[PDB]
Amino acid sequence: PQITLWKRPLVTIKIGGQLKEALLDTGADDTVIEEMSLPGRWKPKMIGGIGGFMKVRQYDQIIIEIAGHKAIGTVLVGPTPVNIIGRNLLTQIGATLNF
Amino acid sequence: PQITLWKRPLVTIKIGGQLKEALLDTGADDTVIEEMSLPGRWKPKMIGGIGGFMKVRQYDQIIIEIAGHKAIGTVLVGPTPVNIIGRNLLTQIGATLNF
Ligand SMILES: CC(C)(C)NC(=O)[C@@H]1C[C@@H]2CCCC[C@@H]2CN1C[C@@H](O)[C@H](Cc1ccccc1)NC(=O)[C@H](CC(N)=O)NC(=O)c1ccc2ccccc2n1
Ligand SMILES: [Cl-]
Ligand SMILES: [Cl-]
Ligand SMILES: [Cl-]
Repeated sequence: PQITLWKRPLVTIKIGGQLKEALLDTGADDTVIEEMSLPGRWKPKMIGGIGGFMKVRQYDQIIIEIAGHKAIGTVLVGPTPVNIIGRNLLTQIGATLNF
Repeated sequence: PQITLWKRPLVTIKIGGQLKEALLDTGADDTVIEEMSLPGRWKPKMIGGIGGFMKVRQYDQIIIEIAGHKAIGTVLVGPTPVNIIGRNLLTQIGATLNF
């Protein structure tokens, strides 16, 4: 699709069998999803943005569908206010910015 | 132009007579620039992101050139470590996300 930006670019994702809403975010390096159960071991990560830092759980090699497009990659889990699809997965779905 | 997302989508902007680097940020509602003076009136605002909230100054009707494309809108000024061009100005330059 071609997504304009008059509204937030929210899409459906599927992760852990579950549908969620998430924001397609070119400003985010990483993908951050609200607290949920994911399989396997996790590693620590500290992320930062506009109001400071957040500790998250880093899970690697997670299967995730984004607006119908399949990705397999790193998902950070933590108390984020919005599920964010960052560039690590935007690149897997072939997304670009155009003007 | 078409901008891929392997790296942060940074572009040159001109604001307040100054050249700066800024991030094209589809996940940001607002445009937020590091501390600088701008003409005219302003009012305080609190904006949210990962980590909580940041206090900023809100300046309206500010012209900005973004990668060569003129736009006008609200610009927030505060202690951001990265200048961000959010949707309020991305729309004005005709930016879309494509996949
Ligand atoms: C997600 C993470 C990997 C931590 N990356 C970032 O957060 C980087 C950090 C960079 C350095 C600091 C300055 C911002 C830039 C860009 N951000 C990405 C950037 O796209 C970021 C992602 C985001 C969206 C929604 C909620 C939280 C976080 N957006 C923002 O910080 C913008 C700022 C604004 N008010 O316009 N936030 C929002 O547009 C926004 C929208 C809805 C919300 C609901 C509840 C609480 C907060 C909400 N914030
Ligand atoms: Cl990844
Ligand atoms: Cl505006
Ligand atoms: Cl349009």
